[PDB]
Amino acid sequence: DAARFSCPPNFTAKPPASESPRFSLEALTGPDTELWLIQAPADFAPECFNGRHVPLSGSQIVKGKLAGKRHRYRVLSSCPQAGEATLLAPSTEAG
Amino acid sequence: VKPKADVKRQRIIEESTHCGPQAVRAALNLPEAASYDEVRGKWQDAHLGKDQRDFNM
Amino acid sequence: QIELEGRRPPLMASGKSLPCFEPYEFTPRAGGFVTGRFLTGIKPPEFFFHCMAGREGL
Amino acid sequence: ANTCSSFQSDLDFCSDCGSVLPLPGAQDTVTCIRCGFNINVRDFEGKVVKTSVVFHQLGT
Amino acid sequence: SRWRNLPSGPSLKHLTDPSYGIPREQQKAALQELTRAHVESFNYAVHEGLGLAVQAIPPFEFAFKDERISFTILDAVISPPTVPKGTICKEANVYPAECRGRRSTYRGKLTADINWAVNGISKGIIKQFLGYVPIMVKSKLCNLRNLPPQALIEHHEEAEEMGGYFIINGIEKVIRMLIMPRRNFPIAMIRPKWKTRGPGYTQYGVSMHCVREEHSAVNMNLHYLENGTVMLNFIYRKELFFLPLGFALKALVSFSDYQIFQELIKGKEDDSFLRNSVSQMLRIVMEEGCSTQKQVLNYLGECFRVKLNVPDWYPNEQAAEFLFNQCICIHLKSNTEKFYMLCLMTRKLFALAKGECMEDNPDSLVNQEVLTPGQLFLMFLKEKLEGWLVSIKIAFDKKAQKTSVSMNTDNLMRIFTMGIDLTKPFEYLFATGNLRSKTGLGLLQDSGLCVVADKLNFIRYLSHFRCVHRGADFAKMRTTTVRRLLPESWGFLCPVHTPDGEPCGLMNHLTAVCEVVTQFVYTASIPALLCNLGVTPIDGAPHRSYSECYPVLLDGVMVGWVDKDLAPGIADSLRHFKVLREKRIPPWMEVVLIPMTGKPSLYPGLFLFTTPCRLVRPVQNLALGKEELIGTMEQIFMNVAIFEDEVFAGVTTHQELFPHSLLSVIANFIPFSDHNQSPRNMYQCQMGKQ
Amino acid sequence: LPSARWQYCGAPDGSQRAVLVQFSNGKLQSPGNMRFTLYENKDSTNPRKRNQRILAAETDRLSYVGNNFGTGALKCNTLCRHFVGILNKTSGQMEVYDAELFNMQPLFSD
Amino acid sequence: PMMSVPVLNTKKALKRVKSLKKQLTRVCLGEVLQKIDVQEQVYQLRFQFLPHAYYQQEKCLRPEDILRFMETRFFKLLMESIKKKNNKASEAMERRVQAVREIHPFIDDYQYDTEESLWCQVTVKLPLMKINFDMSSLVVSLAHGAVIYATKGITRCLLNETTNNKNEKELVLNTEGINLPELFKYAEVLDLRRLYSNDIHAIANTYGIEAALRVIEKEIKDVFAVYGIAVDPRHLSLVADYMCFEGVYKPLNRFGI
RNA sequence: UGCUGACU
DNA sequence: TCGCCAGAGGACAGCGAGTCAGCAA
DNA sequence: CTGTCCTCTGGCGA
Repeated sequence: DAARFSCPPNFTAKPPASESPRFSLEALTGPDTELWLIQAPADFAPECFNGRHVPLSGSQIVKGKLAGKRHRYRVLSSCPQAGEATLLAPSTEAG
Repeated sequence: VKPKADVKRQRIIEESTHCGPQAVRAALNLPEAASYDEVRGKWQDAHLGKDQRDFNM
Repeated sequence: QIELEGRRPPLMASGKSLPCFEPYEFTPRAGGFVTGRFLTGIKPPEFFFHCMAGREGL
Repeated sequence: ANTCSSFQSDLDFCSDCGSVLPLPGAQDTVTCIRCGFNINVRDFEGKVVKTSVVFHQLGT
Repeated sequence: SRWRNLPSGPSLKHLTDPSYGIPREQQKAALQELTRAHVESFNYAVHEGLGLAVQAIPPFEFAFKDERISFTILDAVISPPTVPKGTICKEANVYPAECRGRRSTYRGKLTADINWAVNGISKGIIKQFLGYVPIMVKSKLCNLRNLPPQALIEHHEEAEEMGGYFIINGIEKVIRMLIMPRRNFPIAMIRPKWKTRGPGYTQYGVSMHCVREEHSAVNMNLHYLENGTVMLNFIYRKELFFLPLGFALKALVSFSDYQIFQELIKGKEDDSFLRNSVSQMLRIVMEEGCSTQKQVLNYLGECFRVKLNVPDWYPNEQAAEFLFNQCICIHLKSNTEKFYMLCLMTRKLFALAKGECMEDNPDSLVNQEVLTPGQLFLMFLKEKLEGWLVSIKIAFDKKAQKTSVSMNTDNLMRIFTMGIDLTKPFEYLFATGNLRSKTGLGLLQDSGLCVVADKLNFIRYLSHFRCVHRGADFAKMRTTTVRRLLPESWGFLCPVHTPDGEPCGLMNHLTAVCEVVTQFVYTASIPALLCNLGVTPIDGAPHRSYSECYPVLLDGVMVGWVDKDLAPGIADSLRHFKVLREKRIPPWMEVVLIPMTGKPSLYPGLFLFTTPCRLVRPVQNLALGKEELIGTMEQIFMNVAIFEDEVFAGVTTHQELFPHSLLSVIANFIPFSDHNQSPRNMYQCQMGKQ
Repeated sequence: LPSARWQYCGAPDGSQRAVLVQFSNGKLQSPGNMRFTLYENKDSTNPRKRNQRILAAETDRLSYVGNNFGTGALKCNTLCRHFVGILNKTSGQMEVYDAELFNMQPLFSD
Repeated sequence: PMMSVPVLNTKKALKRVKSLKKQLTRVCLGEVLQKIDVQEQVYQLRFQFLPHAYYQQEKCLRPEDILRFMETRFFKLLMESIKKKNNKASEAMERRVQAVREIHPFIDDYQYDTEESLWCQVTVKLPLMKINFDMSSLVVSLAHGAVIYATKGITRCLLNETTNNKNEKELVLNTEGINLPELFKYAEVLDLRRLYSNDIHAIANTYGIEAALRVIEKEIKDVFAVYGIAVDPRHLSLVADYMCFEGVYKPLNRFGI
């Protein structure tokens, strides 16, 4: 017998989102869709890059504006390394 | 020391400031010339070596 | 020419003999060759190398 | 799952050394698989080419 | 700055000035910065460090009759000196002018408020009077603080004095900065007398000297055994105990054996003797009986319970935590951080063993730090407070073991029964100089800790607050290699100022511009800034191969793995912050980046020290002209011109403030020292003090 | 060099988060047979507890558990932030979302 | 330790000495090797020896002798060390291979190199349970202290061409080891009278004690000479006569009393 | 008696 | 088949003279 | 620190 994870009494299972068709497995497996993992400093404001052209290879300095102050962010793009975080998505197939 | 004798001393001291590369190189038995950075690397290797008798050379 | 253990002054762990000298510097000055005399004193690095040798003696 | 030849893969700790044919189920969670691995672990390694050698060092 | 307004040529029109005898409005400020390391250390030791010391102080629970009693020390406070009790009249204060006339100690009152409980529902806060602790002269717990030179003359004082000393029986003991290995940094060492520690030990090992908040120090050694296995030696109460690694790693972290392994093979994931030796550490001694964190803690608890002297009603799992808290990596609060630090020290022994790294000389100032008067004072205070608790409750358990219900009537009569202790023990360390402690305080020396400061001259006196003693044990050694004046003490120790007989090379003196760090800062926003700069947290996704990455450390805590092409820019950015006082980088953080090549150079990685006992020295930062402060280890990877016209474009990152910065304070009083031979400047320094 | 136009469609209230998993013992050879269940704390009034989550993964042989709180919560979840970018190759537009990273670990009880 | 025998001053002796110097220097397996290639319980090993261009010049070695050495000494010291570890752990190619595996039960087959030691490997296997680690460590710590052949006690010779101005024609075969009898075979190449060594215990065993007295005296004199000091011979005579009083070279220390 | 300094 | 050539570590014992002072146990 | 002195210490043919 596998001791089956037992959920603590103060926790409840979160249902899937049927109102989420975006992170749906179907949407993510589309031939024109690519998934990217992004790591940033804790104080990084992603909105500062809105409309700006982030690189898909190499290293580039990208300028962002936050609260009126100009910030410049070095962006490094790479080939996924074996062992990287896997994205979980709701699947109708998985009940 | 007499002047006209410290001028020769000064010129010899000026000449002595150019005798390191040749000395070290011709002691590592490196190509006689054409290497100016291989010599620094060979000296570094001889310095971090374990035996340390190519450094005393 | 300063000589401590029968050898020139020792290098640091980074390859420089003294904070003033580039690492692995070829000039004899960087190895303890003092061209100054007590008539006209010896610059600050030569004073340090000379001090290592006088202390080795004591 | 992608852990090699000394761990449990599913679990976490490291298995014991081989004696009987079956993968030696660990003291915890004794599940077994791959009694004897397909290929013996082959290792490609050699020595250095400056001191031990009189070759590779004619000049340089 | 602090070296501006330095005279350009001497003058003689200051004597023969109409104001020669008028006492000045404020004290000199250049003479004050000499004993500054002795006073700013004590100021912390007695106010901000004492609270932290008492905060550790595990509550001393023990059994009375069939009852269990808990005693905790909530606060301890040292008061300025004062007339004993009120039995005296007309002036409560007590100024150091007396106790020199009389022959007595300038001692302040140390009192704490203990809190005793019976199971935690019955409690009362009593305020016991612990004893008397000596006080430094201008130390914030002294009566001569904040006095101008004119008011310092009506009390019979020097009008130019900087105390930095103690008056133990009117003798002015001058406890001097001893040399310690380092703090919170793993030093890889090749000592051949280590293979005698056991059957298969080798002459390789990384030592770490751990200090927590300046109140606790501990020394832990990771040894390499010939099998490829690593052992851990810890010392508790002067006894050496050897625990295989794996027992320690499994206890500290509830992680799988493969995850512990994936960590100790981070940079050498192709090597196969290592991969095989890591597995032998995890399986050979741990799959032999204990495979869950608790069983490891339980086994470790049973073997060590007898010599850790733990409470009898303690589960073995609780006795294990006691060992890890009090003996291994004192500096780190977390057990997860303590795991990552033991893993980097091992990853380093594997590189020293395979000859991929150079042994760190313990005798280079790169791998050395100083022990100030406040670290010795607090580290003795804390130990004596723990001893006081133990003795009061020895008396407790021994008196009657009798129905504490009504015995709450004599509880104070009980605590006072052993509160008669803390005074004389403290004066021994100061009047005699030698240390009587159950744990030697992570020190290695037990004598010559405090010395008489004699005012034969003001050049004998000023040299007691700038002396640095390599150690008192090295005065007895056949080999003379701790007497070599290496080129790494450039600007930090004077070449000329050394005693010229039996103490030669062992008693050094700081240059005029050198200084000890003594401030304590937050250093909490630094780990979050390093990540903005380009570091990737120890948790994962390095973005490269763990071999083309630098292991980032910040005061014992491994932030982790700045990429190899981002390490230079990160070091330069951090150096620009400290110089311009941006972010919260302390003006004195040492950003070190030991580069990595294929050669057996010192182990690579970006360190960042900000601890309170390192030596620093000013240098004019070129390219900014902003008077940076560099440390003993940070100075080995940078070019520092002395004279201008010696500055170059790519070379000469920095420049020195004055050309005579290298020489001590006394060696700067010798005229034309450049034209005399050096053994003569060493005798002049010793003759100007007689 | 190939580039993408950055857009943070992100989370409407920031209540929405994606879910990233990392296994402490390596890569799962067959992630297709795993069932993941995300658990959240019932206490929505306590700001400290309202963000506590447990991720459980069940296989035939073992269970994995990851949490964003307590010892199992690791430093990377805060010092750094994680995002997921969804790139439309045709439009060159990258949509960026907040992500939560769970470090997964095996399940056993005495 | 050292020696110094003059060279006999004859045309034949001068020619034979070159070979003599090249004959007494130690050649060790490690001084002749390029790099090993270890594969691993079936542990193979290819030695890949150096070409003769740059080591036969001053070592007097030949490849058949060197390889024969591996078959008879290294490949069995290897099993000796494997047992050292495993005791406390818990047409013509054919005859050579056959005799070699006649003597050991682990090896299978090596190789042959009919062209200047092209590829010379070996294969072993311990099939049941052995500690499979990077045994390259053992076969490298052993391929250093493994010496092809050396005169016992002599580590290197050298001919310091000139030692005299009066009769400049002198040649000396100095050595950095000490084996007196292993030079007695060259009484026609070298002058065995005039043989000198700084050992004083070896002289006292090959020539007697009255010959060690003078070596003691000359050693003390040459020690003082490097500093210009000069103690009178009448003092060293008494010291050497007292030290060698009772037939043996006795130390002047706590065990001599 | 010991620890700290100190002299040639 | 264990005696003696070899072979290992462990233990001990030495570490220049002679002076002057103070402080403290 | 380094040296001898000392005490074992199990290992192949006679």
